[PDB]
Amino acid sequence: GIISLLDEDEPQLKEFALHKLNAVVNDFWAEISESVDKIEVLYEDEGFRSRQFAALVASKVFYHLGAFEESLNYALGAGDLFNVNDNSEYVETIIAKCIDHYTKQCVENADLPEGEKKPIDQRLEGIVNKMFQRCLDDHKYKQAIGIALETRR
Amino acid sequence: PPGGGEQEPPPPPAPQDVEMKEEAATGGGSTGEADGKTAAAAAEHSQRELDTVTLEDIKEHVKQLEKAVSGKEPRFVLRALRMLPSTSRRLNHYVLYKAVQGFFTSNNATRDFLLPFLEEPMDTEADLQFRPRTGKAASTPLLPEVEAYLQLLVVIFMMNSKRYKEAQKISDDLMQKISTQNRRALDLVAAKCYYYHARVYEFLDKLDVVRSFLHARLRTATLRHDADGQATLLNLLLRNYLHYSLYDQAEKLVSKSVFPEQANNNEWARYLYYTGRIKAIQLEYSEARRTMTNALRKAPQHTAVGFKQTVHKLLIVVELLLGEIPDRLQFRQPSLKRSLMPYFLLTQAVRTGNLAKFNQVLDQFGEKFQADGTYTLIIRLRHNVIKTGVRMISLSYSRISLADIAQKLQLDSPEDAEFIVAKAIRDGVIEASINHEKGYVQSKEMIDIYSTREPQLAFHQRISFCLDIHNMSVKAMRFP
Amino acid sequence: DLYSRYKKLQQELEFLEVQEEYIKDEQKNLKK
Amino acid sequence: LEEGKAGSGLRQYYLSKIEELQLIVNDKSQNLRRLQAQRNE
Amino acid sequence: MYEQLKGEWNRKSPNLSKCGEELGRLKLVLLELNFLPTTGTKLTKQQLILARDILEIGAQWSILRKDIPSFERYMAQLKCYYFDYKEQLPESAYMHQLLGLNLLFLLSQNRVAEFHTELERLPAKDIQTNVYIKHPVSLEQYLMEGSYNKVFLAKGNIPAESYTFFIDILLDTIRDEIAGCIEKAYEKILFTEATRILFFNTPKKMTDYAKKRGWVLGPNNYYSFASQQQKPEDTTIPSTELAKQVIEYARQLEMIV
Amino acid sequence: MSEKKQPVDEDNWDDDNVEDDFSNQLRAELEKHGYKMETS
Repeated sequence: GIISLLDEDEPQLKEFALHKLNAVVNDFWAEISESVDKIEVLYEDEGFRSRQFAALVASKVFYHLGAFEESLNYALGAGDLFNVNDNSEYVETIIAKCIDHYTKQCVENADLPEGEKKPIDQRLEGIVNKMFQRCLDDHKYKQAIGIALETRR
Repeated sequence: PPGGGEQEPPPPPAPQDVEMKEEAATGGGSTGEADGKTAAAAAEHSQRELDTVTLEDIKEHVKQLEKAVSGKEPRFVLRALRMLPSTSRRLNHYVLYKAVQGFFTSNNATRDFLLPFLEEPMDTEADLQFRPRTGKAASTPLLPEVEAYLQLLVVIFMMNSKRYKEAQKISDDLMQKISTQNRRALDLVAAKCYYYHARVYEFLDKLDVVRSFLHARLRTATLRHDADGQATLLNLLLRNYLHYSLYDQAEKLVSKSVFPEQANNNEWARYLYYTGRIKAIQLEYSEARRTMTNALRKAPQHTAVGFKQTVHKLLIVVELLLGEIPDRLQFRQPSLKRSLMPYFLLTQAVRTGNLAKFNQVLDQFGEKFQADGTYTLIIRLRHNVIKTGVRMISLSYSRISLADIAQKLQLDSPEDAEFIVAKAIRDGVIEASINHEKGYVQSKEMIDIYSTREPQLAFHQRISFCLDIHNMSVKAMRFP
Repeated sequence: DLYSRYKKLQQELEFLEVQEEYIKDEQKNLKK
Repeated sequence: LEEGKAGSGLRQYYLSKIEELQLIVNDKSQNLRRLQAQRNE
Repeated sequence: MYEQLKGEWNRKSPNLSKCGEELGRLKLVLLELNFLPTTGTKLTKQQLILARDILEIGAQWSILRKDIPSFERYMAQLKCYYFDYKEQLPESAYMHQLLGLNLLFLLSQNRVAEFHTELERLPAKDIQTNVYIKHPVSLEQYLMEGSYNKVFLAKGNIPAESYTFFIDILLDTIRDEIAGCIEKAYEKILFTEATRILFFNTPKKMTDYAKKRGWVLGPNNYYSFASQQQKPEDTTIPSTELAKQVIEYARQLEMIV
Repeated sequence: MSEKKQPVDEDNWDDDNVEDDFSNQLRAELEKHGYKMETS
């Protein structure tokens, strides 16, 4: 019944709330399904300092529900706190999906060929070359050329 | 002493024959099956592995004790060793111990001796290819070992066996991942082992954190690699979640998926049993009656033993709440009859229109319902008993007096005589028109619409089912 | 190496994809 | 590598999932090619 | 340490100002221990027991103020306290009826699936004891009757407590059901006979029903005309869907083929 | 099978439904059928 605690006006309880979510989210992934509609309030509020992290728990609960593109949507406006974590499983899934989206968008962009271009968010394209620097740092040479084949750019 | 002394030698070599060549031909066959084909899976020795686990689980398990073949626990867990060309000499060492046990007495080392034994696959360094063969060679003594139920100091060795299995599980997640095929043979084992997790945890403490681990595994199967595993993980979830309040009801709707394909055969139908009780808590019978009936018709051939009978115990519950119930002694089993005697008297008094007859059964036989936790129906079934009585009296009498009907059904007062009928009309129970002056109740018989609507609705199920039989016959016919 | 095979394994996907149209059309004309 | 050695696990998973899906579609093509062999007979 | 907390519980509050100050006082505890998951050292849940008492009276003040979202919030908190993963806690004297407040409100919302799954925690204990829970389950028994009158005899005597605010809602939600469930279908009902169920003496509720129903108002009697009602035949209306069902049925024959 | 869940825990039947109806109702009955004659 921790969902009803989101009715409190002070955001200082909201930071503690998300701190409970991400810890018990493995078993309580289903417990956030009906609260999604209350998460919309925290994400859509600009005066809410934790919206950046609100999109993380939203993207996780959509990972449980089997939502892919819908988790990408919060992935974008989730801020720096989202792409700062390279640990464990959730980081590779989202960049595989985001680069799939990105590379089909880029095969489309090269077919314009120029003019009336689609808007390309700086976050979705910045994690591309940003995480490509991992292939330059680890010196792994087979993946380094693969990404450049994917974006077609 | 001479008689028993000469009857001790014969038994031990019987397993030392079969059990020696059993997982050597099955495990050693699946060793070459795991290198290639590997289609699907199949790995038909995985099905043979179900048969072998169930083979020892009747006779002879592992041990005991018995002071004879208890040395097989360290034997098969030793000597990988190490690479395949080096394993020939070790396969011969397994046979050298047969002459050691034939010449001198056999050595027994178990309990505290199992701690270095279970760590000897990690000491050999290493198998090194097959994690499922090491998981099977380590589990095969451990799985029937739970049958000891000594509960003292060897259950923490079962916890150490879950820890060693978790080491093999880190090796299961990190290694392969591209055409794994070890996971698909290991998902049967992750299934059985996780069920043994809950088995051991039932004798000590329910697992709150192991469900965090289980759900990590659960959600992490999708989408990367799930074959047959997650269908079992969802049933692990549902099994103790049905016994432990709450919310787990609507938890299934967000999990599905379905999850297809249904596996393994009957293993999916039992899932329909668990969710059948669940969906019964929402009082919807039409969805509950089909999921209950499918469970029984989808499960062959038994034995064993009593759980196939219990699923039928709860099968007819939803049909009893429906108001239309077949007589249940057609499914009567000599082992089942003795168990549902009180229950059978329950349904016996339920189909009757006497309300006092029904209230007596709860008083005398409620003590058995406490153990089944079946009181959830006993509050809501009364509605169905009164509806049954009024249905009978409706069709069986043209015109009935509301004051005189209360004495037969022990309705006790004139006022509720109007209430039962009011909701009867509201739910479409009876088409009769009632006049309140005295008052009286008259009823009329209307028909001829009848076979217009009802048979075509059935035909929609009949024909669709017949063409489905045609499709399922064509599917298995085109394989040659 | 990795991306090479990554682009090597949709070929037979599309080849058998047009094979479905192949078999399906041919049996229909073969019935006539 | 994290890009990478484990991100190519999903990447090459597309190879194994396409080959599994295609093994179902190829079983559906094999059992259907028996039709054409038979109808040509 | 900390406090003063329960000092305002015995005296309760004259208005909602002290109640809002009690929530502002509990906000500090919610900043320190939060709500969970502190196992301890279970002595750290002692002040959580002292918080359970003021949350119980926080739902008594949430129904006292009539606010619906506050009531369900505080009830989620209490229910989670008896649902805490540590079942060893000092027995609460309100543990009994605090489930019946949300149960009777839930029944005012007409929730069938949540009712039965509410009692799933202790099925054998709710029958043997806890009269406070035995009144809603007898109310359900009487709701399959239905009642109407039996409930009107049980609505005079309730311990209760705090069920006054809920049994008024139960009142209205029953009274409109008199009007809905009387017809269809009854031929006629005499005047004073319906006046026996509406109670009062000559209420304006039956005049408002003469509007809402409509339906008929007759002299010293009443009528379901006309007729019983709307007279469905349905003649050629079902022949459209009778042809339509056969359309897709023949389609299933062609899918074989 | 015995795998998984189960190790954890004309004919005369159609008329035997009616016989169950006779078991809990009006006995068989001879004696009462013969006792109702002299009552009135």
